[PDB]
Amino acid sequence: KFESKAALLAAEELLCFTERLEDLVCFWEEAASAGVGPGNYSFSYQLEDEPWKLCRLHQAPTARGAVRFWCSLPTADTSSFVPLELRVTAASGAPRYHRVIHINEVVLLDAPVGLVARLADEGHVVLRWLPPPETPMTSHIRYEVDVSAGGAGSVQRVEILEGRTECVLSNLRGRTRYTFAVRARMAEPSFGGFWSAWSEPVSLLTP
Amino acid sequence: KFESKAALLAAEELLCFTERLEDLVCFWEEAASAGVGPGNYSFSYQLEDEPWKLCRLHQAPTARGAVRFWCSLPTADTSSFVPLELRVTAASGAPRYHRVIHINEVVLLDAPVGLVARLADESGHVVLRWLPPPETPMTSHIRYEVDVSAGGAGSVQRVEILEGRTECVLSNLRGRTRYTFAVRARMAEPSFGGFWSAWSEPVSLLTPS
Repeated sequence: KFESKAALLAAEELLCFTERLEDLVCFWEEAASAGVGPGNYSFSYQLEDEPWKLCRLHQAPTARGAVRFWCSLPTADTSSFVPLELRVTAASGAPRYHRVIHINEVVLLDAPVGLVARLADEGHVVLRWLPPPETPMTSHIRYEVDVSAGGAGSVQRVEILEGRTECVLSNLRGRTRYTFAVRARMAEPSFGGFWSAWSEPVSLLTP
Repeated sequence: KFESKAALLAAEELLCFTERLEDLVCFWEEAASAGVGPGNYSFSYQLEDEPWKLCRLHQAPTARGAVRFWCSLPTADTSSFVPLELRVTAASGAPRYHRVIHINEVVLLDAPVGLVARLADESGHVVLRWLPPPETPMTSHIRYEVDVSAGGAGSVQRVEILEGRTECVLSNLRGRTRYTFAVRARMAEPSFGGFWSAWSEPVSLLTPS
């Protein structure tokens, strides 16, 4: 599920992100070690003048061989944008991670969905998609469309601003294979974040 | 309704507000002056790399003699929290208002809806249920306030509901008395400045002996 987001967000440190501004997921990665599991680490955090609390850690494998420990904050401590102080120490108390987080600065939406490309110009292609499901202020979401084709293929990018979930592509090379994908993120109004992953592609052949 | 919220803010400068964090209305109020209409003012604004542009002013009567001029920015210039520089000038070119704001600094939500009140216990206990204002993003960040009033000195008590939860429990209500309930919403202040919505439509209930 979020195995892809963390993989992408892996851009070692303790990394956090919110999917729909009413949640927060933090995780870190390290070499797998015999006998070491989520019971060997304490993940604590605190809201403005509220006693530190611990988060139920989780461990999961990775496509790369290191392990990932994550914590999904209870929905009650992620319903406002108050700063979150996070502190990860070994079950023995040995310090490892310490930082602060503003849920509004680490956005990472799900990829767009319902991508479809109608070839409606005996040349021009029409692309239509949907915003990441269950995501507020869709008008703030900006998109990036990928246009690739395959001899030595090529790829090109198309900016979609102000929240439009559709576009038209022209100057596409005739009789060729084209694969399209869409990814989004907040325009950075007041939302810090990163690009979502590419949507599920959709290829078409031009006449 | 735009009048509803308008009053609330007037509670005299250039006042703007956003219902859903993707819109924006600004307005000011001044004394009625013969010969003075919306054509006597210029409402300019600039954002991003956008060249300055004007907004269609409108004029309408308030409930107190003074007149209200308002601009409703296009959806296109209201799809980001980036800074916006507003500026109201008289047609003569004489400055009236100047300010820089963020759409997220002036949230004035619609009022909650569906208030249903019903008794539970027998020693004077009623529970209040309602839902957040329609088409409103980030409901989890919405706080509430319940106004509980009885009509002979009368009474009024406020219940500050938690964060996002839309339930309520009122206890210790007087005997056979008519109680009226109303809820008002405010975006918690995660990072959204603002003001309280208007009282939702009231709900009344009669208390047993």
